[PDB]
Amino acid sequence: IKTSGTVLEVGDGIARIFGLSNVMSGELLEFPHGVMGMALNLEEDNVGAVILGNASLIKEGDEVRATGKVVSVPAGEDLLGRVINALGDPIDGKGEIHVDKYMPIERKASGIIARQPVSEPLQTGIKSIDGMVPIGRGQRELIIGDRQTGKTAIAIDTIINQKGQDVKCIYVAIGQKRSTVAQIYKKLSDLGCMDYTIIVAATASEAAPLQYMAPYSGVAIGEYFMEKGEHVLIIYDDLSKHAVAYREMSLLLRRPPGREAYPGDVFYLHSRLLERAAKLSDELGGGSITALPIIETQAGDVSAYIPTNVISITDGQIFLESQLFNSGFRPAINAGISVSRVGGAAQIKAMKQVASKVKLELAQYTELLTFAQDKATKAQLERGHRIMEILKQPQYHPFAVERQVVSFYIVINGHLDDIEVSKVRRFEKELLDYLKANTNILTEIADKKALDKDLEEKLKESIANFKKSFN
Amino acid sequence: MNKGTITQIISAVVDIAFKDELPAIYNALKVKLEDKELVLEVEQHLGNNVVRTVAMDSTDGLKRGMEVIDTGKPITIPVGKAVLGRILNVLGEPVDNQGPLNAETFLPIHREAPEFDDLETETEIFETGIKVIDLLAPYIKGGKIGLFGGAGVGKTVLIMELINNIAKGHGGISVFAGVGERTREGRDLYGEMTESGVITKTALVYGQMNEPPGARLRVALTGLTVAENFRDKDGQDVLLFIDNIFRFTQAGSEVSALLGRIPSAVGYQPNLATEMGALQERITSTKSGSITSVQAVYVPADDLTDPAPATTFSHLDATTVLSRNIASLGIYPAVDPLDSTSKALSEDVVGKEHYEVARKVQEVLQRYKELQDIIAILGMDELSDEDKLTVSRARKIERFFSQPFSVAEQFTGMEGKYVPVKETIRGFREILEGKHDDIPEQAFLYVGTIEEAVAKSKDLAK
Amino acid sequence: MNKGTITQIISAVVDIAFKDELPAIYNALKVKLEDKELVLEVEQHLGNNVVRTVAMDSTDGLKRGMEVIDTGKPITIPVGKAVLGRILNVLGEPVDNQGPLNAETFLPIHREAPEFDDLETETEIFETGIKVIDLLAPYIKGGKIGLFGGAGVGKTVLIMELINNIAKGHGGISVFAGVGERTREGRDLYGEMTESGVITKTALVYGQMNEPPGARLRVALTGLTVAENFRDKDGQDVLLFIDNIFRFTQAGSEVSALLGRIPSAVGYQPNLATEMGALQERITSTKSGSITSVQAVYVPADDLTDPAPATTFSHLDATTVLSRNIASLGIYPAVDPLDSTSKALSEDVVGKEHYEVARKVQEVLQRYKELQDIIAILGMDELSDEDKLTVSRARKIERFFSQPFSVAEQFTGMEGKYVPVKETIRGFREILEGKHDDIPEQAFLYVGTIEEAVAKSKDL
Ligand SMILES: Nc1ncnc2c1ncn2[C@@H]1O[C@H](COP(=O)(O)OP(=O)(O)OP(=O)(O)O)[C@@H](O)[C@H]1O
Ligand SMILES: Nc1ncnc2c1ncn2[C@@H]1O[C@H](COP(=O)(O)OP(=O)(O)O)[C@@H](O)[C@H]1O
Ligand SMILES: Nc1ncnc2c1ncn2[C@@H]1O[C@H](COP(=O)(O)OP(=O)(O)O)[C@@H](O)[C@H]1O
Ligand SMILES: [Mg+2]
Ligand SMILES: [Mg+2]
Ligand SMILES: [Mg+2]
Repeated sequence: IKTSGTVLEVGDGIARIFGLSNVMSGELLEFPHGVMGMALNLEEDNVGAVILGNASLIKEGDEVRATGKVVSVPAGEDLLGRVINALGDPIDGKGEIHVDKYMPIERKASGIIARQPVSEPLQTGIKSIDGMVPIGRGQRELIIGDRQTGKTAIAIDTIINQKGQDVKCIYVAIGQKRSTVAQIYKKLSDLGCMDYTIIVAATASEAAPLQYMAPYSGVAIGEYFMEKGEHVLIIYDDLSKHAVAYREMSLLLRRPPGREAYPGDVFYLHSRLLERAAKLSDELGGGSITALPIIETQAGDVSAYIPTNVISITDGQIFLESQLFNSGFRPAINAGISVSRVGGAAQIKAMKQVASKVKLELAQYTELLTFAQDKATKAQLERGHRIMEILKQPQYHPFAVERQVVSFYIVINGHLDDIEVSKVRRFEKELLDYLKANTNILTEIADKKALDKDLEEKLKESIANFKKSFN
Repeated sequence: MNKGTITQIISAVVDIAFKDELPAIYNALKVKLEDKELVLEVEQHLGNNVVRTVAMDSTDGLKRGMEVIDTGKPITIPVGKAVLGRILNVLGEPVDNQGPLNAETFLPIHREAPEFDDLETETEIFETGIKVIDLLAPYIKGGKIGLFGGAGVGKTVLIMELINNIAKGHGGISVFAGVGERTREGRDLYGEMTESGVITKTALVYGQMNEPPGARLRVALTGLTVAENFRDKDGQDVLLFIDNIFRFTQAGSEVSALLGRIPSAVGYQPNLATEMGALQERITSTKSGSITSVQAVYVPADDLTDPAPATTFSHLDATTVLSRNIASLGIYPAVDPLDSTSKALSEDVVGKEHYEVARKVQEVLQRYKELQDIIAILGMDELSDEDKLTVSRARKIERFFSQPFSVAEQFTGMEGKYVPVKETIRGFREILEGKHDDIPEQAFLYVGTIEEAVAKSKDLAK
Repeated sequence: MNKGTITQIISAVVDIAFKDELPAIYNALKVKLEDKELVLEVEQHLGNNVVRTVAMDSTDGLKRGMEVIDTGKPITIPVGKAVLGRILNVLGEPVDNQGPLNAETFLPIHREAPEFDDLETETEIFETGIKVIDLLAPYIKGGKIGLFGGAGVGKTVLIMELINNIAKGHGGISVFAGVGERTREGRDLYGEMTESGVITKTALVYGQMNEPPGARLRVALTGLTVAENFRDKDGQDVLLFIDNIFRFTQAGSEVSALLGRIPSAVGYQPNLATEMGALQERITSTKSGSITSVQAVYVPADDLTDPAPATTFSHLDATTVLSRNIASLGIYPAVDPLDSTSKALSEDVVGKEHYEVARKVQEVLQRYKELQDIIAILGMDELSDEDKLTVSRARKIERFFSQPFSVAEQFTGMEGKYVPVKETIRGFREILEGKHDDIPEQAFLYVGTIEEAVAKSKDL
């Protein structure tokens, strides 16, 4: 036997195969009934290979052919606006995709010289993020929080505010419910943000190897655009489930357990995936691929094995606490723990000019709030409440970068301190209407991407006269 | 055809060796045990033409080298209208007597879940009658509902109320699936079903505590297989009730050890996620029909971080968490108003007033929970006047969520009061705005409407 | 031609069998791959002329029954003049596309640790420019420095500053070792290095997150072996920066399981102390020359009881523990003054004016921590007049510790400020003497010298 063999043992979605003399590691295997596999454990005599999908069909004796190919995903511009599985086959149920190139699933991340420093913002359109925890193109930013804290809410809200900004989007649903994936598909296509977006789906019903591959397949499709020299925004929802799939594979393949029963290389699993996200140098196009991984904590337990793993890999993180979410602060972001390791490098100059101290002020305000249960502090605490009311914003309503700058200006420079706290949310709404209609200086801010002496004095006056009547 | 011999037995697992042809996975084998025959289910192909099989009944009596025959197909069950108003076994057999079934069609247990695009997107709620649920975590038609609760916090009681509110006075078909819970409840229900007259339209399947692991595992499916048939063949909207789905995932761990799998966290099976997905994704509303599933989830040692309850959360459109702290405080239904959430709670679906009020009470209750640490060691007198009013309102709102249940009428000795969604939002609004600050907090327990709350306050004065 | 052949492959762990003569442990094996060679390092002798190895790159492609060749010695690397200003990998090959490396001499990365006789009692300090450190935990010339912290606490940024302060200003060569951290940060350093002109006087070895286990394991030894050469052969002053020395241990644990090792406490390799001890003892100053090792240490989930940091602590002379509690307040560098230690904080070394204020500071802060329970629940209102002042003074010194960093102008949005040991001591001494009880505590946040802090109060 050469590039073939027979199954001497099968069960639980793995198969020990005899023969396959010159089968390479991570090779795509072909079984009867048109089901696929993947050789991983190349032992002395047998070959431990995991089966993708219909494992129940296989039984002892079945002949197995070796393709002599690494598992690869079909990548093209044709995919945009369509739903895909792990392998690349379309599960949208509306036609078929045709691609120019075939890209591999597993592949090393770029080198040191290959990259260049990130220095161009990926605008989420969320004031509390883009202001004090900004994200740049090529960055990796974790969205970590408990169940039902608004993790996916931030993920999609980001996608929503990439219409016209000319950035491809990839939502990788890992170990999710098909019912939930459908809800996503609709809301995106309803808002008309689907035609520059892809969805990779490896739902709970699908086998572990397909869940395992899902994010690696997702990023490979991203690399296609990156290499060509285009900006991408991949999203992994979520790596905490991705890990459990890899746990399933390993413990069945008889790769021994570690902490929380997870195998040895569950760091390396997410390390090589997230590292793959980067910004390349101008020599290789300058094409980016920003990654937003998601993690699901258990009762706020970040000491857990995977949550801690991912935090140490990424270029910062965003923390969501139900203590805020229930308190009526959406999106429920904790500024204290949330950090961005790129900083103001991935911000427009106008944004840096307003939202620099805002993080520190809020962190200090958080402390002094516990004490209030001096008159200089009584002023600081008043600004504290007001800042937060602005950082609070609804879902499916992402702000443009110009609208954010003015929102931070009014509170920071102290044009919001002589009105009621309840009405500050309404104040900024009416101001953005008044400034868009009358002054037409938002279009200037967007073009200039800075605060001139003119613009600041225009605001100074146009805000002053707006306070002629309070509603 | 395809007859084999038993090589070795190990409690609930049996290894069989076939000479010629080997049966596919999930195939039904049969052995001629003393008097009655036993049904086994093949799982793994070991080698040397041997297969490892999990038994559907007690293996006590099985000798080494006994004869066993392959059916060829998986375990197939009587499916359709014949089953209605009759309690079924794991194998699909009638255990109610009353003659054999009038089975026309048959259908296998193990069948793949509905693929993407066969699914349908529907986001319409329906009032349950229960105040805490209808406001905060409203259930969705054609959705998967989850009832999380520790040992004896009123999760079975809650189901029995929901079937009483929904399935009682509605034309749709129903399905119930007893999985590893009390056999007492089986007789209690079957009696209450017949005497009420709901029995006719609904169908029952049972595999309770007494049943071995293999049984408790597969019963979850057979009932679902029956529920699937009605959304597919007839194309009719059906309701599925399960108690308790945990006992299915539990059974897995008992078997997994014997199948020789390396245990994961807390000695569970390593394929916990997929084994559950291969079931939970099958319970879904398609285009052809629509299934509204309401399944109860046991939380072992009140530990929701436990991987069995932990993973189930990601299969649900609405979830109602039951806390022991609430039950112990003397409030039923013991629904945590902060931990319980539903996907439907959005301005899109429930409107403005519903959403605005729901988020407000959450904000108030959250603040009460925040200050609950300080009050415990010091007292109510210390916290500021601003907080004082929010705490007093919270305690009333918390106690107002309690209401008497029709099922627990014999228990509580009170007429269980169904409250419509529109009258609940009216109440929590009036309490929030502070128009019922004059009423004591002991006039909100087991009331229902706000009109009845003030009536209880006047009843005191007399 | 001491040829062998692969028997079985399991991820990074590859088993190989040799016909006649078997290769010794730790030596490098090469295998022919499509348009490239892969490097494996033998670790164990299984039996029947079979040996278990660990690949230095991904094993996706290896087939059973391929031609493997034995070099008959460990991973020998370039070292000397040539490596300066060049980015090297685990195998010492250049990864900067700046032409090939033509090196003067070639060492193996597996070397013996220097014996008891070879060491020397230096114990003389140098100032950093950072107030918190050089006061409460001063660093030692040719000593062993370590920076403990979790993730997002600010230990990478701290190394970057130490390089900016020390390695840029002072002469002599240096060596940075990127051991299994972010590749982004690699390019970010390389960018700052070339613009600053330090690149010429430094050699960079890398083996980042994206690299497999074997790489992240033995990369530390490559960067170490470069530094070993410079202290002995050349005889020049060396600065060895490593980030992160946890990832060395981590790489060990990944593979450990597949090498047939039973897992020890909290799922580490059972030979955690000796594996680390073998590498750490090798990083030292000697009679023939001295190296100043500044190696950052990750703290899994801020847990100092975790083995990886617990066994590391022993090896370091000066330890700068970073607390997330302090980072949460938003005062970088978030150094814990109670947990930070140095063997150089003694009357002998820094005199008694230094030593006494350093402790008196720690004494005040320890009292504040005790009283922090009371003010939380009962409040400041219910607190003695004697203690009230030792709270406010403690809060001011806590906030004065924070200073703006040159590298962290991108974060803080302020020009970074160096502060010498003299100016630091006087500043804190003046707060203890109760002089600046007039100046609010907000006026100490991210300020260089006390002179500036007193000014800032009225400035705003
Ligand atoms: N900025 C916001 N404003 C208002 N509501 C929000 C906001 N963000 C999230 N929500 C609401 O919070 C709920 C939970 O959001 P989401 O499902 O994104 O969180 P999640 O943690 O990803 O959920 P799951 O844990 O089920 O995956 C949703 O019903 C959504 O409507
Ligand atoms: N809605 C309710 N009203 C009053 N009492 C209840 C209610 N639900 C539960 N109880 C009390 O708690 C017990 C537990 O009910 P049960 O549904 O068996 O809990 P579980 O199914 O979680 O074990 C009941 O016997 C009853 O005494
Ligand atoms: N000197 C400093 N000044 C201000 N902020 C800092 C400083 N050092 C670190 N930080 C903060 O911490 C983050 C960087 O921490 P990092 O060096 O990555 O720590 P670690 O190596 O433990 O992950 C930045 O985003 C920044 O906000
Ligand atoms: Mg989500
Ligand atoms: Mg029960
Ligand atoms: Mg770091």
